[PDB]
Amino acid sequence: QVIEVLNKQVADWSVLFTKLHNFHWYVKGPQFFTLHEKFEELYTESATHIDEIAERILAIGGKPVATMKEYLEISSIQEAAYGETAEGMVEAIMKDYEMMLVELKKGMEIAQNSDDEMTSDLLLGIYTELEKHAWMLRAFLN
Amino acid sequence: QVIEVLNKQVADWSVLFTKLHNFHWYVKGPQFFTLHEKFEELYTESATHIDEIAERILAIGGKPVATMKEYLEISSIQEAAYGETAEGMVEAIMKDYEMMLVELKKGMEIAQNSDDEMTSDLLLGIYTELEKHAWMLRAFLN
Amino acid sequence: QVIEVLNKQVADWSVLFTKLHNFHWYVKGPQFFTLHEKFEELYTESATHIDEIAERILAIGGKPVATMKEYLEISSIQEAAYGETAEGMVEAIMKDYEMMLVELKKGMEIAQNSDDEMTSDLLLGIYTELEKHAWMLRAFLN
Amino acid sequence: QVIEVLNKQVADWSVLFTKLHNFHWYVKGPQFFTLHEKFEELYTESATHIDEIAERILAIGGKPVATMKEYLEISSIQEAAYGETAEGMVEAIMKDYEMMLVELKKGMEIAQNSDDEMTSDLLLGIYTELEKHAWMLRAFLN
Amino acid sequence: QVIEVLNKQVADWSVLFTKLHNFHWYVKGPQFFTLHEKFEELYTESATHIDEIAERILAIGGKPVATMKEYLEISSIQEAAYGETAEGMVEAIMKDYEMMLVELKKGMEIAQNSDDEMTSDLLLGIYTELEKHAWMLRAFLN
Amino acid sequence: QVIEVLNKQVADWSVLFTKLHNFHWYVKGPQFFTLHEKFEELYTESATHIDEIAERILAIGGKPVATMKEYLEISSIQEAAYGETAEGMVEAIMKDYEMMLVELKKGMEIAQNSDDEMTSDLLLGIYTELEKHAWMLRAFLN
Amino acid sequence: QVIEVLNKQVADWSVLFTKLHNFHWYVKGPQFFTLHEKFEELYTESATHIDEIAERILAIGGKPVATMKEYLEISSIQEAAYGETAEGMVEAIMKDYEMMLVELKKGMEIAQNSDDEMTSDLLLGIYTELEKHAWMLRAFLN
Amino acid sequence: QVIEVLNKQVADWSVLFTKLHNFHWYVKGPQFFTLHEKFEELYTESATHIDEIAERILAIGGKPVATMKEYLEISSIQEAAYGETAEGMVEAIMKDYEMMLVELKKGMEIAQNSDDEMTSDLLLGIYTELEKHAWMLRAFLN
Amino acid sequence: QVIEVLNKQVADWSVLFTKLHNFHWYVKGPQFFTLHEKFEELYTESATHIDEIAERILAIGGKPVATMKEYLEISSIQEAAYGETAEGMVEAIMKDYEMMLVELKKGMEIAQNSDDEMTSDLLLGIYTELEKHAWMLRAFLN
Amino acid sequence: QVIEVLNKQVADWSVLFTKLHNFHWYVKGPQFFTLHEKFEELYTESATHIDEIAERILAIGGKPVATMKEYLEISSIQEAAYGETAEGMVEAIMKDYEMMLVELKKGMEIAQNSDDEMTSDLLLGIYTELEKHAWMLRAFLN
Amino acid sequence: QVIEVLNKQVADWSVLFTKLHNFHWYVKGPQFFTLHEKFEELYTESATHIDEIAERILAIGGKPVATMKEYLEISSIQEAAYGETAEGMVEAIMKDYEMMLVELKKGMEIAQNSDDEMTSDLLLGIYTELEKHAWMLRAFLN
Amino acid sequence: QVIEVLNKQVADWSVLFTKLHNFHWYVKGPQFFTLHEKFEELYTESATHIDEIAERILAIGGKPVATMKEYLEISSIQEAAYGETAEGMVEAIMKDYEMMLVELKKGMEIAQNSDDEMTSDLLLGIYTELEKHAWMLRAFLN
Ligand SMILES: [Fe+3]
Ligand SMILES: [Fe+3]
Ligand SMILES: [Fe+3]
Ligand SMILES: [Fe+3]
Ligand SMILES: [Fe+3]
Ligand SMILES: [Fe+3]
Ligand SMILES: [Fe+3]
Ligand SMILES: [Fe+3]
Ligand SMILES: [Fe+3]
Ligand SMILES: [Fe+3]
Ligand SMILES: [Fe+3]
Ligand SMILES: [Fe+3]
Repeated sequence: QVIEVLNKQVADWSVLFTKLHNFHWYVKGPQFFTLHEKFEELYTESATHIDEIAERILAIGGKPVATMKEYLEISSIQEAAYGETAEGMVEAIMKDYEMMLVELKKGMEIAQNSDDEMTSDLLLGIYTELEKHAWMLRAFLN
Repeated sequence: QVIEVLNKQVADWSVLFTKLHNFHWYVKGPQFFTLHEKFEELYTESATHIDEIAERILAIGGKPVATMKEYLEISSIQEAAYGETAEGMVEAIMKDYEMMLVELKKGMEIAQNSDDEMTSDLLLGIYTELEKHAWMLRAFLN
Repeated sequence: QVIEVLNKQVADWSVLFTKLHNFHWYVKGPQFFTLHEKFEELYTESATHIDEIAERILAIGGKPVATMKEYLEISSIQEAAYGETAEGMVEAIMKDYEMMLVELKKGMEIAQNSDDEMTSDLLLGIYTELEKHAWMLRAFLN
Repeated sequence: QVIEVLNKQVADWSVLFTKLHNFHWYVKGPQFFTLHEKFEELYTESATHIDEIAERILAIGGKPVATMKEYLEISSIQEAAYGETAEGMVEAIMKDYEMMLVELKKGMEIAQNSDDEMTSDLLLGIYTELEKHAWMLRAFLN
Repeated sequence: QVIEVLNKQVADWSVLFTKLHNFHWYVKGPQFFTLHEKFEELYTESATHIDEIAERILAIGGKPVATMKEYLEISSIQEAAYGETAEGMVEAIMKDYEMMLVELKKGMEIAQNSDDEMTSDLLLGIYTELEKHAWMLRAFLN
Repeated sequence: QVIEVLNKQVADWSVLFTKLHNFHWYVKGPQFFTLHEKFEELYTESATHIDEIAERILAIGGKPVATMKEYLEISSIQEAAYGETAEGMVEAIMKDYEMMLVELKKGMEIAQNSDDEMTSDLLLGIYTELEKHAWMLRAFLN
Repeated sequence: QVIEVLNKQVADWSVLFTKLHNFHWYVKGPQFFTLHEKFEELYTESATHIDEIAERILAIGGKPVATMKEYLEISSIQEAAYGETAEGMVEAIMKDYEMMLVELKKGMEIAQNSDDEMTSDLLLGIYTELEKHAWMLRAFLN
Repeated sequence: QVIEVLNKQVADWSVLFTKLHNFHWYVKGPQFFTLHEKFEELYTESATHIDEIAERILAIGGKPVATMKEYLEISSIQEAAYGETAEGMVEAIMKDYEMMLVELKKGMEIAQNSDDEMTSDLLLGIYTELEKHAWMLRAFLN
Repeated sequence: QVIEVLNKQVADWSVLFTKLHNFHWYVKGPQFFTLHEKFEELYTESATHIDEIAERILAIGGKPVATMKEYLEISSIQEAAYGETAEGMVEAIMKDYEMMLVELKKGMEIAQNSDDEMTSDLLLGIYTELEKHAWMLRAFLN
Repeated sequence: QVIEVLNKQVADWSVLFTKLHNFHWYVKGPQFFTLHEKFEELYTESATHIDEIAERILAIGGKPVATMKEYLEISSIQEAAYGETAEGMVEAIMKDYEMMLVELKKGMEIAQNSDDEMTSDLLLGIYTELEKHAWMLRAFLN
Repeated sequence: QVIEVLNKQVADWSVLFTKLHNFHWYVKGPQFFTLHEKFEELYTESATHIDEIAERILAIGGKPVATMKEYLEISSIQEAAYGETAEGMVEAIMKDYEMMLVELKKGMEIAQNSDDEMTSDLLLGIYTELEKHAWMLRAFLN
Repeated sequence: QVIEVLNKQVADWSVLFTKLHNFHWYVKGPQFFTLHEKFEELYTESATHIDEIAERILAIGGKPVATMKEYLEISSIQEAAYGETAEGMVEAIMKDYEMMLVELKKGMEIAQNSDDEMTSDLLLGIYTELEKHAWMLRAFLN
């Protein structure tokens, strides 16, 4: 179902939320201030997705996963490991975003196949959002 | 340590964050709109605590817990079981808040004993905050 | 005199101010939040009237009553009444407003008769204000 | 033509506009304030659609229907009947929204078939909007 | 009754609302932008009147007409015929406003006669509003 | 005519505008700052009246006087002899306001007699405005 | 009890509210404007305290006094005899504030003794507030 | 003296103020709205100049002219001229602005010669302002 | 590639940016103010497109053209020729927009064919934007 | 050098900053509130100058003095002896401002002579600023 | 002519606008975010200059260059070559700004010589602006 | 006395104010912009403390030190130190903050001992503030 695509999104984003807080809290170096900031911007966005998506499946008669327990057993995002570097962190969520772009494309496919371009449009937005981030994060590194 | 009091706070608040979203998403009845709203207000506040507290222990040389995994193994808050009632939900977090008031009083005790009224002050604020909520939540029911 | 009409208004509104706070503080039930709010809106309005009217008689050479003592001995609004219901409270100030509409019409009569449509206009405004409230309050009940 | 899909939207929304005012004005009960409010929110949105859609067909060389007379002979929304209940009203427009989701899907079909995903995108938005409302309205009831 | 004066106002304004949208949508010429704008300003105002008036009669125990059907059988405003001119449109609603000034004066008469200067005051405001418009609209032409 | 009452208002206010600037510029003493300010507040208000009134007579088919020349030959306000005192200035415009209250009452009389309570309402507002000022100005002195 | 300390605060502040309005209305002299203003600032603050405190005792299971009648029989603030001086008024509430500082210190003592530094913190704030005012009020005089 | 240059500015601007109101009030045609607006923008600007300049000479020990009487006997700006065209009006103040540019250049000359580039700078600003207007006004015509 | 579609957009928009400034600067007539304004609105929008598009191709691994030199050798928009009329200018960019709608449709085709509805969505937006403008610009003329 | 003129400005303003705080803190009398305020306004302005000037010399390759030590050995402003009068304070900084006008004129001379009208322009602004203050301060006294 | 100085400014700024976008888009490294931002700030400012200057010459009877074609054949700014470094870019526009300071000084010379300190003042501002930037840009490097 | 603790705070903060400006002005490197900014944020905060503390001792009958002269002879903060590194500066005030935490703890001790938890609370706030900064500053380095 599409509800499953969405529910995995919920789980993933929920993980990102915490993971971004971690990086928000543990980042260090001459890029502290700028990165401390960026991550808060990112988890704020993550929180937005969590509610929209949930309310989306909620709008299509689905039941959104709503326990960290479930999130953990369904999310494919690997939580923080600590000790990460400032660059490590940027590198880390950047990969996370990219690995999510694929799951999204797949998600729009099935959404469209289940005659639900509405949900597809929602997903398309997130896709556009992350793609821009990936570029800036990448440019920060490369 | 005080860091432990704070880190349990972080874990508890993190759980509340998700639990409040759950109620935000699953609430029903003629109190929908007003309760759908209130819960969002509450998880927004919860998110504030998560960062202040974390950054507090972070300011006192501690290392904030930052994985849902840890949160789950340390929080004392019961993750939402489904199918609750609108009143059930209100009743539910109301109890959660009250059970937290006690842990807070204890938390200020030790904070003060460890010569740290700063952290105690932080905790005192949350206490005041929840007490008001408990009253309003309670008055909503009783 | 017109000053007497106005001074009774002052007294009445002053009582309403406190009475609305009481209801603001003691209301209970599933209408808590919405009614807790409405009453604050109402006593805020009441406070507005208290100053305009006072400053009105003050603008027409009068001397505004300014002690709770006098208010009590001149206001015709009940007050107190502790164990009141949420509906009881709505029902209560709704009647208070209606009983004030009459005193207002009378007040505009004498204001006009004393060649003071200015004060009449001021009173007319309050009249319009209360009439709308009465309707909403009433619709809330009926 | 697509212009016809849009023009029916215009008519429908125009009806909703008035119908929502009716409910805005005639609603009663302990849900007054909250529902009095919600309906105004809804007719404000309806008014938005009326202008966008009109200006859309206007942008694609069409001529928007612009008389209540025509609206009445083309809209499929059944105007108010009075006597409705607070729940009745919520139940009423909720059904109206759902019956409009179908007409929209159909509308996007033909839009796409006439090589106009632009108009389809416009319609898709309204679809998403109503779907969320339907859920909240529904949750209010069920 | 006064309720009848008001209800005709509601009907008239409701018609103006649509008629102003029509002109908003169909206007053309070097005065497009400025007139496209002005009409939107005007139908926004019209919508304000619709609700105030309705809520007025609603505040005086009346029942506001709330169907386009009734509006059509009671309004005295001519629904826009198409093909008008930019000047034609300005000329058109300008006359509409003037024809309304008379009905208003009459309306205040009866309002006053029925001991209701409140409603008269409401009507007086609209009068003042339209008179200014008529002048500007007129000056635009003459 | 009523146009004559209004046109005298225009002239008077126009004079006040300049006279208030004079006091704004020439005031001195320990009340400088507070009075320097108050006068600017007053001439700003004066400017408001000049336009409303003008546009009022303009709305009732009249032709507003629009030359300082005419203003001078029709206004009854005493231009500012120079060298006044801070108290003198306050005392000065206070008298001007009071002398205008009378002309206003007269103005509303004729407005009403000419079946124009609209203009009367406009004038009524100014009356209310000045009466308050007079009190504050007076209290400043007495 | 602490509830009694708070309830006396409520009563005192309620009296201050009216007493400050009195001074707001009856003040005179070259300090009119500045003092007319200051008092309004003060009674606005007073109103804030009335609600916080009430809602505080309300949060700790207490029942806030809510009738002017009770206020009068419990407040220790001297209602305003009439005819005071501008300086008299400043001198008057300044003393009132100082006499309240003592009751507050006492209030924090018992709050702390009853293991309620929360309420103590609330009271501490008011203390800080008044102390600053006292200085400015004093400096205004001395 | 420089005070004389400035005082003529004051007088001129004062005249412009009224003259712009006249045009604001008597303009007509298809350019009504846009010109009705522009003139108000212009007299608002004029009022700004009147106070800055006055306060400028006031800052350099001068005494600003402050009576319409003096303004009339010193200003070089025409005034009156009733039956003027929309274009006539634009053409009219445009010439007024240009004739002021010359007086300004002269004014900066003497200001500089009297070792007062401060006043010169002030004047320079107005110059720049008017030059832009002249262009737009001109482009409106040509 | 899609990058080529986007890069031509960049070039085109960059040209429009300058061309719109030209019209912004050289426009004349009784439509000056309104058209002077509109063009600034348009080049502001153009600038928006330039950055979004660039950053879009930048997000899809492309390299955005970034020299006026390249813009000139790739854009299909014909720069201004001066001497244009107010109507000429409106007529001019109106055609430019329409000629761009076609290039856009083509652009979405290839975007979709290269499995990139993201970019297609971006382009779709611009399409909708221009279509509305074309209508208003057209209505201004016809 | 010009850097020396600027650096003396920095020192002077730095002294003013503290001196204005002193007056802000020690002022007394019936002018307390208004003067308490004015001084804060002034030291806020002073702080602005300190940074602009510093950053100015910083922009012209200079090195801004940045220690209170240096400020003291170079500033020509008389630190505040204690116990001044309210009028004394006003009189005090007023003289300080005037004594600075001269140093500024001199400063613009050398700035211009060193082919740096940029810095001169900066200084010119401060000059204009202080001149206005001097007048108001003076008018407050005289 | 002065028009020529200004028109070269227009051309130069126009080039800077694009060149700054280039750097905005192609910058990379740990300074990405901060520099990506700064450049946008800079091209925003550049765009401001383009219009002010153009409108300046437009105000002095000149005809502003308005084609990228002309810009290219008259600007002295080197269009970005690709592959620069983050530092390279900063170094690059920093030099551009400095090379512009000289052309500006020359520009004010001739402006002054042609009796046009107005335009000189305009140019002086830009000078001040760039000088500050150069310092910050420089400090970023050195 | 407590006044002495506070007065040292005043002196210290006053020094910090200047010292932070120095760093604000002399910082260099790839961290320029971000550090140039941070320091301004810090001295703005410092200025806040200077006034609160002063006004605090002022509220407790004390007399705040108010001359740079005294500041210098009582502050324990270094100052000067010209050729400092970007990191050096961060390292520098970070140590300053930490050395202030100790003086603050001591300060709260004596405040509490002198029965003044009010002042203690004020100090507690600053403590919390600095502790957070120290962490961020530290994380920036380590
Ligand atoms: Fe939500
Ligand atoms: Fe944070
Ligand atoms: Fe008041
Ligand atoms: Fe529209
Ligand atoms: Fe309504
Ligand atoms: Fe006007
Ligand atoms: Fe409350
Ligand atoms: Fe002024
Ligand atoms: Fe960008
Ligand atoms: Fe700075
Ligand atoms: Fe422009
Ligand atoms: Fe202060």
